Amino acid sequence: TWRVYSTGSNVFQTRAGCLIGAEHVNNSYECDIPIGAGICASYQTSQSIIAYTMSLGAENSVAYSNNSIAIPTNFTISVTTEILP
Amino acid sequence: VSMTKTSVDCTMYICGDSTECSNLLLQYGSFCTQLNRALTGIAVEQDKNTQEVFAQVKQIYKTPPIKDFGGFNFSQILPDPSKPSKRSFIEDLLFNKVTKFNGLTVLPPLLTDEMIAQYTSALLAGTITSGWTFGAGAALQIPFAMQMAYRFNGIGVTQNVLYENQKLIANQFNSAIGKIQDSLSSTASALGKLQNVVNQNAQALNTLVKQLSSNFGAISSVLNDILSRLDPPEAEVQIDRLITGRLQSLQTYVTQQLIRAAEIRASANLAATKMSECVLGQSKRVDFCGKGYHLMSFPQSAPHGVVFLHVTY
Amino acid sequence: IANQFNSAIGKIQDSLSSTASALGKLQNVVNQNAQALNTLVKQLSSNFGAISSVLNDILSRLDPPEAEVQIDRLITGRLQSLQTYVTQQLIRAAEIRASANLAATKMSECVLGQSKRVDFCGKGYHLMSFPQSAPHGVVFLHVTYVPAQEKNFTTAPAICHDGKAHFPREGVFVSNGTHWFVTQRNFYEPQIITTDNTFVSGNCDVVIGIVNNTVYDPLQPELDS
Repeated sequence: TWRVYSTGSNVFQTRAGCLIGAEHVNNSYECDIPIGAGICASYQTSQSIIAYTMSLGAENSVAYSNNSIAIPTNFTISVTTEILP
Repeated sequence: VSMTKTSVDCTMYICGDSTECSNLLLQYGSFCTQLNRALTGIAVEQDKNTQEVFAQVKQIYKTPPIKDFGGFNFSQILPDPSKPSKRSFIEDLLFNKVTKFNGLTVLPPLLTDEMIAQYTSALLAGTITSGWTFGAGAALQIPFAMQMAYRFNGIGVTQNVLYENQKLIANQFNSAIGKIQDSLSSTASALGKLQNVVNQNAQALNTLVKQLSSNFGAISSVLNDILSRLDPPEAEVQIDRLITGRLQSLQTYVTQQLIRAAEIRASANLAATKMSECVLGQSKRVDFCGKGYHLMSFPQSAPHGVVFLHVTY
Repeated sequence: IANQFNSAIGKIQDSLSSTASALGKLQNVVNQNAQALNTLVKQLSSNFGAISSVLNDILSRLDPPEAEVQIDRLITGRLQSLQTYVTQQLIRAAEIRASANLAATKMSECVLGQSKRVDFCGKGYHLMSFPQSAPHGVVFLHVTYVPAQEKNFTTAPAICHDGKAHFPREGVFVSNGTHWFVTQRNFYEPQIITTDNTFVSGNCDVVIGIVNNTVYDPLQPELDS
């Protein structure tokens, strides 16, 4: 019976359906709330829910030649944690 | 690796938009709640299986513009930027070999086909350029003619065999990839493991629809037929035979889906283990990354699965 | 190394005391068993097509010709609630069986020894792992070796000095622009090229990319003295 969110000017058409009450941007961030088909949702700043395309990480190209090598000079020691029932 | 997702309405499958049927469904307890809770945990778990296998690294690498790999031709596994679908040539052949309104629906997956192929192109650029160092720390550049000198030493072969026979191993490597393009395109029975997932899940959906024509000892199989011919003193007896008949059909579909969801979960953990022991490094286990002495592996994309490519000695 | 190891366990003590989101796998085990037992005791209030939901309500009001009809709708409705609870607990026991065998495999490989498998006992080159206790679970602390700082160099696959090709025994060749050295692949230690670090095999007219350099002989100052 609720039709308070059908005012308009926020409608964006996705592949899983349509998302109303949220704005669409053109940037790409790491999302936490999944929607479907790559579209995500978050809370970014006077703050509103935005929707964007899920990114896959920062770009990092590497050099490659016939006479190029990379040897490390220093190291760190790190301790992680794993929990299994 | 994964399985397609589904969602079954509890009230729409039993009661055909009728209020007289839904008044008797509330006396059976929380049977409509447990069916939606079990199908929710399956659809979440199918999205987790594609993250432990493909999303192993969080740094998207890229192919260098100069293709100087020392006589090795990787022109069949690298993606094509001119095509609208960013896939390789072997990934295009693997896609063409695999093939309602009663409350049932199919939810789309989160990770689409273009984001899976970018994971494969990032892991292919790390194995060729960096090698076995992009999985333990940062990426270190090693030439491809010097990468196999360490891979030969891991199986007990000195580096004099590789360097003095560079024109023979590079000719056998390019001739081996070209044999896969003739073996897959001719015989279509090699992808029978992926077609057994979409066929056994389609038989369970057609069984729920064809079971709506049963009577279960009632007069007819239409809910509008019994409410139009009999009186509500007597109409509730025939609805009781149709609710209990359709409730055992929904408990059968969820229980058979929960057993099949454990074997795909058991197969996704095996694919996540081979994506780090055979691809991200050189393994010494016999009959794990192929028959013989394993050297390197290359991953490929597939619908509802993964396809490996081992290189042995 | 001992200063980085003692400062690494201190970063686990503040992460485990600030938030409780790290134990999310153990929280879903207790919450699923508490939700299955709560739903089973809530189905005793249903009717399942009978006249009442209390067995004393039907027995103290109706006649034994009729009392066998309404009780039959209650035994049938309550037996299906137990068959669903037992079957769901039998599938959940298969998930905890796969996690118990994985915890026993990492106890014998990562804890009691050292594994050479990539991304099994931690991210990186595994060195040590200490087990800890947990309610209905186990917690591992993987000590790993990760390189941090890098530096580019110019390499070569082999060298030849007087017609005979020289291959490196353990490591690769590097060059800072003037001289050539032999270093390892995980740490940078420049050493001079000698006969104890090389391996002679054939001539240098076959290997592609070979450069010209000199190999030091350790028998030069001792035989002249």
